[PDB]
Amino acid sequence: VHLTPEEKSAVTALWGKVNVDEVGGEALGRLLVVYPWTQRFFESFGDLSTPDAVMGNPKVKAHGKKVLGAFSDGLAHLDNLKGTFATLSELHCDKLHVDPENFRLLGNVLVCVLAHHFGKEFTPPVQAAYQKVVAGVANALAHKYH
Amino acid sequence: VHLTPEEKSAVTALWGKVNVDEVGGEALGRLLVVYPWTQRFFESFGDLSTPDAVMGNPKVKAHGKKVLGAFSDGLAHLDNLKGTFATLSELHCDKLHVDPENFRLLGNVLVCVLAHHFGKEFTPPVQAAYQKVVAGVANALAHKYH
Amino acid sequence: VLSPADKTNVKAAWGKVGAHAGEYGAEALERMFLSFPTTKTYFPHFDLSHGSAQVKGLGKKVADALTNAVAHVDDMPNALSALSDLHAHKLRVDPVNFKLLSHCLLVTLAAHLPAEFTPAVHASLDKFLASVSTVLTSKYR
Amino acid sequence: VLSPADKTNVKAAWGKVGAHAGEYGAEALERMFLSFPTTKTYFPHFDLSHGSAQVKGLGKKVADALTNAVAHVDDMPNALSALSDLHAHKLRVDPVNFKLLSHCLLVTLAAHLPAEFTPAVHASLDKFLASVSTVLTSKYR
Ligand code: HEM
Ligand code: HEM
Ligand code: HEM
Ligand code: HEM
Repeated sequence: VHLTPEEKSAVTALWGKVNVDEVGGEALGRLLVVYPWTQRFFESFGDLSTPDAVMGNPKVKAHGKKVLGAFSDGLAHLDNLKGTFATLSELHCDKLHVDPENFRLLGNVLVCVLAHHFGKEFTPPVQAAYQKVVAGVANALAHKYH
Repeated sequence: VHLTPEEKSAVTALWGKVNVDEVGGEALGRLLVVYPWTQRFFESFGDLSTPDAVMGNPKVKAHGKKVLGAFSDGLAHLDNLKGTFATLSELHCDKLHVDPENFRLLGNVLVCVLAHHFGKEFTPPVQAAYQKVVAGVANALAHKYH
Repeated sequence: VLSPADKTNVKAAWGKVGAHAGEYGAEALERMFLSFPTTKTYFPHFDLSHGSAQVKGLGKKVADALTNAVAHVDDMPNALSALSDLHAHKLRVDPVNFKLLSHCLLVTLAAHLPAEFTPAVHASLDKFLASVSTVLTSKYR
Repeated sequence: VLSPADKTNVKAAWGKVGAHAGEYGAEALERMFLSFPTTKTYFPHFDLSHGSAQVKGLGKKVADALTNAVAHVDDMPNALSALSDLHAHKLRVDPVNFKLLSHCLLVTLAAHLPAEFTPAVHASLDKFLASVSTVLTSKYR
């Protein structure tokens, strides 16, 4: 994926304001609520019975923090997403067998979370830059299927 | 994409029996009939009003022959599909803006055409080998979107 | 299948959107054009630049269709029948593209509805737009 | 929306399939497992190898569900309601996977129906399996 300098600027400027202890949990939780089949992979997380239970579930927050850490790592290596995500690709594809469509869904959920958090600041060009990023991460995470 | 020697054997053995003057036309026609939004890209082909008109349309047959030629070229370069499809990727992505989901659909249509033509010979393992191939061609054709 | 709670949530969100619906429709379209450039090919006769009267006009119509769906939520196939004919038969809109605009509609609502865009309402809105998309792609022949 | 011609075509194809329906269901499943290995994870308690009694048994049930849909084609949401509950709520089947099995069902019919699998009937069958898939994915909550 190829981000222009203006797109890189848009992405990094916003990301610097992200609360990295919360946003990942927020995105993972919303994934589990909005696309409930994904709960299949998180049976050990316990109570996922209601939206409030999901969002307040400490393991959801903890795991989301790890997910976001990986997005941050991609943001720092936009020109080598494949290598950055290589070991995670083996995990999600070879070991977990998550359908890669769900990588796209999570990315789009993150985009919704950023829009909710930043409001008017999350402009259409800023979103477009972020869509390139999350598409890139999804494609890299899915490399073992390719 | 990585085909085993047994998968390569399955694919090449069947392909040697394919009528390359017809099968591409058959796959392209069925694409236009089954997924009619694709007709959007072939307005100049003339009469596409009925299945019979589509299948008997000489431009559909002629164009399908070219498509199949590209599949054949991929079959001869299974370990370098990206390079093989580079110029076609620029055409379909950068110039035509075809959504890459349709590359998957055409591949699956080709698989149905092969199943129809070969019957019991198109076994489940043979199909599985072909699915790797058409997924690979679709991913390579879609590289400019990545 | 939209549940009673989903219908409540969707009605609540669109109530808050209120009279900004048209503007938000235009914004969602712009987000789609910028984020997913393949979608632009359906609009060769549009100027898609920011502030375009044509995008604004279409945004109003899109919003009107969605509001019609909300208002007749238990009869959406009938309500959107003419629009499903248009998008499938005449426009030949790739079904994939409905997911793209649906996402951009959610993003737009999220960017304008701090209090309302809860995870539950997010889920309800996604189901609603999936239902609309299902009707709008039901007429390919 | 299945047209009168679609319903005719689908009834005609399944008529020819006749009593092989169960066997074909099993075959379609095997094709799915081999072609799309991610699908195998739903069946950890199955032996998925060729000739498996469990795959055969499930193939019969799948065929029975499809025949029920054909037989009540204008009432498919009702006919398949219990199955849609099962696949969404209990099994948590990823909606993507319905397209995979649908494709494998078409391939199986194509491999067994030389005369019947015309482009028109192919199109009708695809619409029918898309309709079934739509019902089976309507119950996520
Ligand atoms: C962009 C998309 C995604 C990213 C960046 C991501 C990232 C991560 C990370 C960083 C971990 C921690 C791995 C470790 O402990 O070293 C993880 C684990 C895991 N992920 Fe994801 N993930 C994504 C999508 C998904 C999706 C969509 C699912 C299921 C729907 C999923 C299921 C899991 C599971 C079940 C684990 C735990 C694996 C284990 O501990 O054995 N992931 N992921
Ligand atoms: C695996 C999938 C596909 C392959 C291998 C393929 C291959 C080809 C080939 C070999 C050509 C001839 C290019 C030339 O004249 O040098 C072509 C042209 C074309 N293709 Fe495809 N194609 C695929 C999918 C599609 C799909 C799904 C669509 C639309 C739904 C499409 C639309 C077109 C159009 C409109 C042209 C003519 C371009 C022009 O002459 O300006 N293609 N393709
Ligand atoms: C929520 C989904 C959608 C809704 C509610 C919707 C609604 C509408 C409405 C109300 C119109 C105006 C019809 C008229 O003027 O008679 C329209 C036109 C149109 N739509 Fe959509 N639409 C949706 C999705 C899409 C998508 C995904 C695309 C393509 C990417 C698309 C492409 C078009 C085009 C090309 C026109 C004609 C514009 C013109 O030439 O004036 N629509 N749509
Ligand atoms: C045309 C689409 C489908 C039809 C008609 C269908 C039908 C059925 C039927 C009739 C049963 C037996 C229910 C019972 O025993 O009470 C079943 C079970 C099951 N299905 Fe499906 N199904 C479809 C698609 C799928 C897909 C795509 C998947 C996953 C990839 C799936 C996964 C399962 C699983 C895991 C079971 C339970 C098997 C067991 O534990 O005994 N189904 N399905």
